[PDB]
Amino acid sequence: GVQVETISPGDGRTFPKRGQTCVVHYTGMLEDGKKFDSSRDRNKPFKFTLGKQEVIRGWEEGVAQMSVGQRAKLIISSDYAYGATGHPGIIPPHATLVFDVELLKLE
Amino acid sequence: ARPVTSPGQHLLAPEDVVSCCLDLSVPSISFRINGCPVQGVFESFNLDGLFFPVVSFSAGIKVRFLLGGRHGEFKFLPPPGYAPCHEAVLPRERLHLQPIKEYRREGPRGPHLVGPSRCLSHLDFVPCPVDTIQIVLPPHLERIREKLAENIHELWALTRIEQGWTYGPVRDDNKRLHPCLVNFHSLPEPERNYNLQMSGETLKTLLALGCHVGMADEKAEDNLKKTKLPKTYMMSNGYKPAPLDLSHVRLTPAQTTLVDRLAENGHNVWARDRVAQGWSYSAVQDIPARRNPRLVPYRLLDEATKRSNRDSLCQAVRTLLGYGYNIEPPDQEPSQVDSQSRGDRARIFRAEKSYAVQSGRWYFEFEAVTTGEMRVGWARPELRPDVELGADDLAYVFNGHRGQRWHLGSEPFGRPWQSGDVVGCMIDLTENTIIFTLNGEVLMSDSGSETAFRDIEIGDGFLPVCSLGPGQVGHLNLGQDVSSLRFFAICGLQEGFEPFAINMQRPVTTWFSKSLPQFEPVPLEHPHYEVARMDGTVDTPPCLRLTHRTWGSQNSLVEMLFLRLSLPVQFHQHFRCTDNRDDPEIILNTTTYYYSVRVFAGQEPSCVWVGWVTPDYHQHDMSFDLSKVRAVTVTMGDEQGNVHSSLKCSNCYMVWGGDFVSPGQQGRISHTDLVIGCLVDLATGLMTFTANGKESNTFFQVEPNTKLFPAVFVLPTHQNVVQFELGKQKNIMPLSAAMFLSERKNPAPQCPPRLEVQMLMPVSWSRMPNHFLQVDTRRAGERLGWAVQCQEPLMMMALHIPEENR
Amino acid sequence: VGEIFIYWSKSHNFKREEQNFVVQNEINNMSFLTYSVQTSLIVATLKKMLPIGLNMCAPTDQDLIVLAKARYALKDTDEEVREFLQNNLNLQGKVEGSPSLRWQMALYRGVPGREEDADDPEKIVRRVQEVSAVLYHLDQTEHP
Amino acid sequence: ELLLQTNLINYVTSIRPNIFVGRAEGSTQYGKWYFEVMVDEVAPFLTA
Ligand SMILES: Nc1ncnc2c1ncn2[C@@H]1O[C@H](COP(=O)(O)OP(=O)(O)OP(=O)(O)O)[C@@H](O)[C@H]1O
Repeated sequence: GVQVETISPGDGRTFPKRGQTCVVHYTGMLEDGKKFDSSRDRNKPFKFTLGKQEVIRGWEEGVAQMSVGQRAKLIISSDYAYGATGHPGIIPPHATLVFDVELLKLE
Repeated sequence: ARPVTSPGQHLLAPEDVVSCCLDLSVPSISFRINGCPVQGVFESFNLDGLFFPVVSFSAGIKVRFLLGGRHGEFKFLPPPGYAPCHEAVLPRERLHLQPIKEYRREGPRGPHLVGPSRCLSHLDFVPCPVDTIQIVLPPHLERIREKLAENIHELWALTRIEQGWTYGPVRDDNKRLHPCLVNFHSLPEPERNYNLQMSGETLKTLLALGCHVGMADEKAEDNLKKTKLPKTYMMSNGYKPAPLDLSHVRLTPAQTTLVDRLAENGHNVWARDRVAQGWSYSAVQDIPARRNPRLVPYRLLDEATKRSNRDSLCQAVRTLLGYGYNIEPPDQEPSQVDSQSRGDRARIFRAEKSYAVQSGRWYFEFEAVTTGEMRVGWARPELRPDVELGADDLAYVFNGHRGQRWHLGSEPFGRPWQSGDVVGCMIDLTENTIIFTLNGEVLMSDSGSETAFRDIEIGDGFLPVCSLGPGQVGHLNLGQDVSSLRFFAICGLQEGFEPFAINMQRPVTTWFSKSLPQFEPVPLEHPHYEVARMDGTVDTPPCLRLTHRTWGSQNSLVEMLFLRLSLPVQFHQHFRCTDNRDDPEIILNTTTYYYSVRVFAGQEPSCVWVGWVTPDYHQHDMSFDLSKVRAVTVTMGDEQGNVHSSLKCSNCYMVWGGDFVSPGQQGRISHTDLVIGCLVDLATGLMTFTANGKESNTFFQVEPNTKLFPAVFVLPTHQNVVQFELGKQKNIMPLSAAMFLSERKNPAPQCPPRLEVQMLMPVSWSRMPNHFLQVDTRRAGERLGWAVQCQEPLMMMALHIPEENR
Repeated sequence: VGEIFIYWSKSHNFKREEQNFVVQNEINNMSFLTYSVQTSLIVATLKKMLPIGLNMCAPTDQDLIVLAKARYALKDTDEEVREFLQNNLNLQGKVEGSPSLRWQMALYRGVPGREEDADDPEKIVRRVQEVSAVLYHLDQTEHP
Repeated sequence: ELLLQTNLINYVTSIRPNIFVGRAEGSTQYGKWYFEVMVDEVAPFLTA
């Protein structure tokens, strides 16, 4: 499962719905605090369509649980992120992922 | 970082007001966000120092300190009993915002290098007057004592009318009228008693001081001519101050010095009495609240009050001197403060090693903004950070405080500098000489030679170097902007010296000696300590034994030694929910690991601490004991109290070897080794200890993902000090199994080459950044407070050592 | 002062008389400064005034200074050295050649008056000759 | 955990008022203190 913890409030009403393209800025860390990904390092917001199984399940649920303009911490368990296989060379097997996501806009 | 609940939680954002409350009695630190309580507190933390408000930030922020009074009006009422922070500013200071532990600053002509800052201690606010009760006044002294109590009031009253004070039936600030203004008998007896006790006390104080008073002439004392009183001088009551008058008496520099000592003791006695009654210090007086602007130890008092007290005491000292009683300032006993360790106190700044020059004629300048302990000159690339500059063969420097040239010792040379003076340092690697100029004039030794040093072996080259003592400021100009040099043209240009950084397109990078203790491998050639790696035998595990090379002999070094092992054990991310041969299943499924320390017979167990440290232990405490260990409890509760969690955090988990010394054996050097075993359960966070098999009562609980290094703190008392034994117990794994992944299931004890003993070193070389955050601090107003601003971003590429979390 | 020092170096009776006088009168040269060639007041005063002389010559003339020292070592006269400087006044050090001369010339031109001078070749052939002679004789005096 | 890791990080600095309070047996200093900080501007992601 994915746990969502607000960091900064959003608008409070506009939530993503299936088929919409969420634009986000995120920083990913392993549970022990090691950074492994960040869209701000590439200076380009990450766009993904909700409901097309493009991102991990934890992301699919957590970002849907957020509102436009909101920043939140997502804690995702292994079964929701990558499971036993992991991401070879990036994420170890059975790893819990902590993300710092910000939903910039909806399109 | 521990999440803490509050209404509408959010990362600090514009228009947020954070209220911080510190209660030193518990002790406890609590917060409020926009007036709502933050459901979490710090408590039970160390109190061996002074606390200050602090804000830390990166670029892109603008905040304001609100301290109450005229220094920022609070948006919320302080909780009952808490005092505005502005009241804590000391008498001889002015409130302002400042950086912390800065080694560098901006200045009119460029960056200023700054030495360590002298700080106060929480014990500097404890008045410590000399004992004056066992003292018994001499009979002749007692005769003047009665006169002293009342006559002092007389001079006061004359000064009080001079202040415009007139007796007030009722005291009034507008009136400037004092109820306590009247005759000594007229004055209330309890207040009068404090006056009489004080006059006797001054005589006892002198006896404690050791100055000796006996009357050369009794007749001279009998002759008194107290000054008369004018009618305007007389108080509304009509009492006239009649201080006795003594124009003839004179002082001596020792006698004046003895009167300054007398004024200190009097004030300290008064301060101790008021503290006992329950008063405290406050920048703004509050009589109903028992807060006084003068309730500090005499040392921290402002100059005006010091002068007033000294005036009163010197008047009183003179009256005794004129009576005929002889005052002889007590002999002065040599004393040394040694506030800190000199080898690690002065901050050394050197150029980066890659700039070392091996030929040519080079010149640079050093302007002394202050006039204290500062050294400047040339150093070899292998200069050490924990040795005074020029105390060994690795640096040739000039000390302008008194005038000295330092290289393998001190010799007189040159003259002392003054504020603003520029010292020019020249190295000539063709003649192998070093020259120093002061404001363009070549400094000369006593023999008249114009070279401070000569016949210098080039070796690996030389770097510009300087050393600033506590509270010193210098300006190092290496000559990138040849126009900025102030005396290069006057002396050095024609002689053919080039500014050190003449054709460098970038400023020269500098390193400084950082006084943050760090663990480093024990040097293979350390003159006093030696580590031996013992292989495991048929009955002994692998060991790392420490021996004191120069024990017993002269020049032996005996001081606290902090040792750890180079590799940590890491607790699991998730903790478990809620013959004498090993049993295979048990030993293959256990999560408990073990290691022991053997303290050899002759090594005092009372001088040994065994246990673990975290990556952030940095205490080089020469008087270490378990009470000095950093600790703090973080307590998170519900919105109506109801504590939900209470976590204790520390960086040192150890047991004292003295806890295992039998009372009978106590006081006698034992003839048996003491083996202390440490057990850690990496899946539950529990840490336990045993002493010679018996389980001890000490136990610790840590959190998941914690990193612990095996550690031993010892004050050597023998040639064989201690021995890390990396063995195992029955059904318990050795440390190698926890440290190395490939050995996770190997129960055979091991000590691979990576595992070694490291000791705590007090100073290290650290690279100064080329650029620094530009912080603007000002006073926004009497209501807005003190503004802090930082807008320009600054980033660095960090290199992280994983096992050391650094 | 440089002319007096040149006479002192050239003559040998001068050195003998100076050494005698100092030894006989027990005059401590160190007393004035704060028996030996280093202690000789004649050379000490020249070495203390030398910077004022080196200040006369612009850095571009350092090459001509080396050249003039080279002939004077060939034992030529003042008129000779002046003539060679006058003729091959085109062997002056160039600025673009090395950066060192760049900052040296920066300082020199920054100093007022120095920028206005060094514009008449007679000035150069004179100053280089004088300073080169003094440096030559200083070199011999310091050398064994 | 074996190779040295790298990353770009922000420089951080600290600022304090010259206010120092502590406790000791027989000290002349009060025990309870209070202050506030108001945040005017904060750029959450001035850098990465
Ligand atoms: N800060 C102090 N340091 C030393 N002695 C003090 C101090 N304050 C008071 N005393 C002692 O108490 C006496 C007070 O007598 P005095 O009539 O001059 O003062 P007062 O008008 O009653 O003022 P106060 O309110 O300060 O006690 C002083 O003469 C001195 O003996």
